[PDB]
Amino acid sequence: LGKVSDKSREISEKYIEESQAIIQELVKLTMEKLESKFTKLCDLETQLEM
Amino acid sequence: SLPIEDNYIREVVSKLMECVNDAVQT
Repeated sequence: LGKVSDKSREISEKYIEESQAIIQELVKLTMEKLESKFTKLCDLETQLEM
Repeated sequence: SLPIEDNYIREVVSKLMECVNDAVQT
Protein backbone atom coordinates (compact mmCIF):
# COMPACT_ATOMS: atom_id res chain seq x y z
CA LEU A 1 0.00 0.00 0.00
CA GLY A 2 2.97 2.31 0.53
CA LYS A 3 4.15 1.57 -3.01
CA VAL A 4 0.63 2.22 -4.35
CA SER A 5 0.56 5.54 -2.46
CA ASP A 6 4.02 6.47 -3.76
CA LYS A 7 2.83 5.80 -7.31
CA SER A 8 -0.36 7.79 -6.68
CA ARG A 9 1.68 10.74 -5.33
CA GLU A 10 3.47 11.23 -8.66
CA ILE A 11 0.19 10.60 -10.50
CA SER A 12 -1.29 13.44 -8.39
CA GLU A 13 1.71 15.61 -9.31
CA LYS A 14 0.98 14.76 -12.97
CA TYR A 15 -2.60 15.96 -12.44
CA ILE A 16 -1.37 19.17 -10.76
CA GLU A 17 0.66 19.78 -13.92
CA GLU A 18 -2.49 18.88 -15.88
CA SER A 19 -4.70 21.34 -13.99
CA GLN A 20 -2.43 24.41 -13.80
CA ALA A 21 -2.12 24.77 -17.59
CA ILE A 22 -5.92 24.63 -17.90
CA ILE A 23 -6.18 27.34 -15.22
CA GLN A 24 -3.66 29.53 -17.10
CA GLU A 25 -5.54 28.96 -20.38
CA LEU A 26 -8.80 30.05 -18.69
CA VAL A 27 -7.03 33.18 -17.42
CA LYS A 28 -5.80 33.91 -20.96
CA LEU A 29 -9.20 33.29 -22.60
CA THR A 30 -10.94 35.63 -20.13
CA MET A 31 -8.85 38.58 -21.35
CA GLU A 32 -10.19 39.07 -24.90
CA LYS A 33 -13.82 38.81 -23.76
CA LEU A 34 -12.95 41.46 -21.18
CA GLU A 35 -11.15 43.62 -23.79
CA SER A 36 -14.18 43.75 -26.11
CA LYS A 37 -16.21 45.08 -23.16
CA PHE A 38 -13.38 47.56 -22.46
CA THR A 39 -13.80 48.91 -26.01
CA LYS A 40 -17.58 49.03 -25.49
CA LEU A 41 -16.84 50.94 -22.27
CA CYS A 42 -14.50 53.40 -24.02
CA ASP A 43 -17.21 54.23 -26.56
CA LEU A 44 -19.31 55.57 -23.65
CA GLU A 45 -16.78 58.35 -22.91
CA THR A 46 -17.94 60.12 -26.09
CA GLN A 47 -21.51 58.75 -26.16
CA LEU A 48 -22.16 60.48 -22.83
CA GLU A 49 -20.28 63.69 -23.71
CA MET A 50 -22.52 64.17 -26.76
CA SER B 1 -34.77 -45.50 -43.86
CA LEU B 2 -36.13 -46.46 -40.42
CA PRO B 3 -36.66 -43.59 -37.96
CA ILE B 4 -34.46 -43.13 -34.89
CA GLU B 5 -35.89 -42.30 -31.46
CA ASP B 6 -35.48 -38.79 -30.07
CA ASN B 7 -33.93 -40.11 -26.83
CA TYR B 8 -30.92 -41.35 -28.83
CA ILE B 9 -30.58 -38.11 -30.82
CA ARG B 10 -30.65 -36.08 -27.59
CA GLU B 11 -28.11 -38.53 -26.10
CA VAL B 12 -25.62 -38.25 -28.98
CA VAL B 13 -26.12 -34.50 -29.39
CA SER B 14 -1.50 -13.91 -22.43
CA LYS B 15 -3.82 -11.72 -20.35
CA LEU B 16 -2.77 -13.31 -17.04
CA MET B 17 0.86 -12.13 -17.00
CA GLU B 18 -0.07 -8.54 -17.95
CA CYS B 19 -1.21 -7.80 -14.37
CA VAL B 20 0.99 -10.06 -12.21
CA ASN B 21 4.26 -8.41 -13.28
CA ASP B 22 2.68 -5.01 -12.58
CA ALA B 23 1.29 -6.06 -9.18
CA VAL B 24 4.70 -7.36 -8.09
CA GLN B 25 6.32 -4.01 -8.94
CA THR B 26 3.55 -1.65 -7.79
